[PDB]
Amino acid sequence: EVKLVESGGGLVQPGGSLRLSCAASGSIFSINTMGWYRQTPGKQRDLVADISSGGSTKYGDSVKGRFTISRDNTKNTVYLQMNSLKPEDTAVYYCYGLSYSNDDYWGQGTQVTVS
Amino acid sequence: MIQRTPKIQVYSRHPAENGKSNFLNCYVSGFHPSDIEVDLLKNGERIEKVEHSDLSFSKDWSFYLLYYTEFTPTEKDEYACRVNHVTLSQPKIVKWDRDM
Amino acid sequence: GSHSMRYFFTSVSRPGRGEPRFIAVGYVDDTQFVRFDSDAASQKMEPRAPWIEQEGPEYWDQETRNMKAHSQTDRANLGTLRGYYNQSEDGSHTIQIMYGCDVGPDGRFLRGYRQDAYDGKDYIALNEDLRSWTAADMAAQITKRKWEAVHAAEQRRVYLEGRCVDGLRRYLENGKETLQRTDPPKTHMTHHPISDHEATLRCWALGFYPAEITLTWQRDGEDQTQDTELVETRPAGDGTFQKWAAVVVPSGEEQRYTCHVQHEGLPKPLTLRWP
Amino acid sequence: QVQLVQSGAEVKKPGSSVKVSCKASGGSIADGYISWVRQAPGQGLEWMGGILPRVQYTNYAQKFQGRVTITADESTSTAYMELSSLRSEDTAVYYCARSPTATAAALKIWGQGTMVTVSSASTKGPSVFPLAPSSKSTSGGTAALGCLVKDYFPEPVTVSWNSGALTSGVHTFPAVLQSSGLYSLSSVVTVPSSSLGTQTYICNVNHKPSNTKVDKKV
Amino acid sequence: EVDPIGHLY
Amino acid sequence: DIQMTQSPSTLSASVGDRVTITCRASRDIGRYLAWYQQKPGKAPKLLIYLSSSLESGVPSRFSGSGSGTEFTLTISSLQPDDFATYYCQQYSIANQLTFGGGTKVEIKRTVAAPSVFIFPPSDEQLKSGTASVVCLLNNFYPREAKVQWKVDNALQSGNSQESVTEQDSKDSTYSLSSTLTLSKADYEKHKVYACEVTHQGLSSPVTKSFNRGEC
Repeated sequence: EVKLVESGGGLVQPGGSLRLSCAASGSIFSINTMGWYRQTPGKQRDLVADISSGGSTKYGDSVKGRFTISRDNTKNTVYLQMNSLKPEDTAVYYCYGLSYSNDDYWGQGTQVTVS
Repeated sequence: MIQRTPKIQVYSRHPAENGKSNFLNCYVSGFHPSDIEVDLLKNGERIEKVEHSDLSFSKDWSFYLLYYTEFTPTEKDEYACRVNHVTLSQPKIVKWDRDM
Repeated sequence: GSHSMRYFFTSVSRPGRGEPRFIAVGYVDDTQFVRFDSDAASQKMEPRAPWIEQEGPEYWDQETRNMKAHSQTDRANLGTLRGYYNQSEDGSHTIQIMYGCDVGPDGRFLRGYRQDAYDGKDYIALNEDLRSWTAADMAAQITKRKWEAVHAAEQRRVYLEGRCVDGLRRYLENGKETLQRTDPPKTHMTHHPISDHEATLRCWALGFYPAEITLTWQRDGEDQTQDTELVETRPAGDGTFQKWAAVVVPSGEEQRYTCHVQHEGLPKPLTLRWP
Repeated sequence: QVQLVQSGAEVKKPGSSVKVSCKASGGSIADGYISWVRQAPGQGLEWMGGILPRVQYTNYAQKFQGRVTITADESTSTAYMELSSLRSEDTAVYYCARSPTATAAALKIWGQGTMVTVSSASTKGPSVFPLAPSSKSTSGGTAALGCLVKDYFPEPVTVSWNSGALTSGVHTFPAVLQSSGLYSLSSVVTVPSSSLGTQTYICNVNHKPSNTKVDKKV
Repeated sequence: EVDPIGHLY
Repeated sequence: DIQMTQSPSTLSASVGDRVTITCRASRDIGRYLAWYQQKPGKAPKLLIYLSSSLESGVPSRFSGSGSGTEFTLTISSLQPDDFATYYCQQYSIANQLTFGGGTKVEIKRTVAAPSVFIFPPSDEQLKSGTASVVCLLNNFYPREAKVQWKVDNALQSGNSQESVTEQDSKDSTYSLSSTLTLSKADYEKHKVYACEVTHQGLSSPVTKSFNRGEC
């Protein structure tokens, strides 16, 4: 039903910047919280940054201050600004969204490679 | 190194009545190692005021935790618990079923 | 009835320069009364029950100092075991210790125990006689030889038969109005249809203390555990507990099934049948 | 069996610092808990503090908080104790003790002790004066004579009579600390009165720190 | 109360 | 901190006696008490751990008892090797050790009156600029002896120091020396110097005195 479309990945040198974007289909009242999880080698995806419809944001401990997440409330698109990137940030970033009935939808994932 | 998947129970302290104060509980047990991330969800968002018990473990060295918050149950409101752990490919969401 | 005092210790190392996360809890039966957390701002042992706050600053200072000593001992042992196993310094590892004592109705010592773990596996435990050790692997055998040389069993036996029992008796006397209470479960039965020909009967037990309960299903008086689902007892959050058991029954045969609830707060075991 | 061997005696001026070593032989300094205990001359034992060398985690008594630094080195198996801002009250024998536990407990293995003399005086040789026998020192056919060893620093002085020939009846008293920062003691020996005119008594006083040997005849 | 004796491995 | 009180500070006993030393804590330390034996010039030797358990090699005459606040060290049959000073230590808190005051066990014997000798200062020390008068209390028991200096029948206070030997290994007696330090001018000011010795073994105080400059 709800499909999430991700864009903005690629390759970037340390200290650079990348902007990810995740857009959701359907009506505006279908998704409440949209965010990003990134892969860790040990079959686990950890939180990067999530934002609710009202703007209540949360960040992971490893990306505090460096990453900023903003939401275009007219639609169901969120953006993640990544600044001061490090080699340890190289991972696959998964977009996700929570419906008002707490159903989680995940995107395919985009690669962010920091050399 | 032994890794055990969590067991998640979402339940209320008392049987739910629409319009009276209660507590929403998420009981996560039987997991190893200790590092776990547990969230209580209301209508897709994350409840900010959530308290948890002190880390303890059973006879088989498996940890358990109780994450709880105060809420007034109403119809049309949906509650769930999201638990992330080293043994899960993605976080697991268990919804609050009334008679459970 | 018999009573138990137990302590649970956990030390998890961190890959970074941060010191390992040490958290300790203390239980009298199924009631918590103390906690220690290294990430807490106070850095002191904290009361968790109303009846433990009658203790004095001397008590709290002694407990805090002993907690810090235990934390540093676990910090040393994590490094020792990591060196034994040649594990990378970037990993996180856990040490868990549980010990305590049991007393009877008259307040005399019944049994005591102490068990250690590393990464969730048994490492070393104290035998029932409190005079020997059981080793689970070769590092445990090294520790066992050292401890048999240096009287660890005698020290643990002295603690368990002495201070543990004395503390348990004092805590029971100070908090009888809560620790010596048996709350019978409030039991009801729920019917959840699955299909036209099948259904699930679920027997509940709500708001009981202590946590030891037995929910069993019988079909026409014969105990059957083939289609029985039993969840682990869960805390209600206010010192009481909850539990339920389920049986998948054919439609129209609900009257053939009965639920038996045995709890120490019940004068006689109950028997619930679906109306 | 683990043995703890300490450094030699130190003479320190007030306001200085002394570091006392404690080497573990037959084992590692990290296999246990090293405690440091001091004992003033003629006084009881006093616990200073300790260290868990495996984690370098230390504890100190409230009296010594801010003055004592206890450190351990596992590479050399030595535990050190540094006490700063020394005063005369710090004159004591300092012991390192080991417990076969992670926490301080019944101390089973001890070191031989290090004597720290916190005095402002300088090394000075003794002055040996005679204590001549007389009628006032004769009682029941026995006469008492001796030598007064005065104004020396530091401890100790060894006093022997006739190069070890006369050992019966010799009383060498403990040295007392005068108000001038120096020491004094007396060595008295009782001899028969009939032997005064035919036997020669010479007291042999030796002071190693000043390399002074004095043989005075009474 | 809490055991005041700790042991090493 | 938990303060440990020992009683008595000094104990006199004969060979073959039963000796009891009591250690009392300011608060409940449980069974976490250790007993030690120390001899002059030697490090303490651990005798009993956990208030009742004998260390390896400790003779069976030593025994400890008590839990809580009162403790006891008992030597059933005192041997010559058991004359030393005994300390109790508490380790009820993991990073806090407190010792007792200590109890010195000395050899008991019959009362012996001291032999009082007095020595005038030598000519050499008079040349050096100081005068020291030495009074000797030789071969007495018990230890409690009072020495007072009278200069021309005037009592002196603050100009003397006393040194006592440890008990002898043959007769178990004590010896004492009181040295009177005076400036040469003060020494030549007066004429009669006296040493009055008060002891249990003397029927009346004994005063040995000398006149200055008379041979």
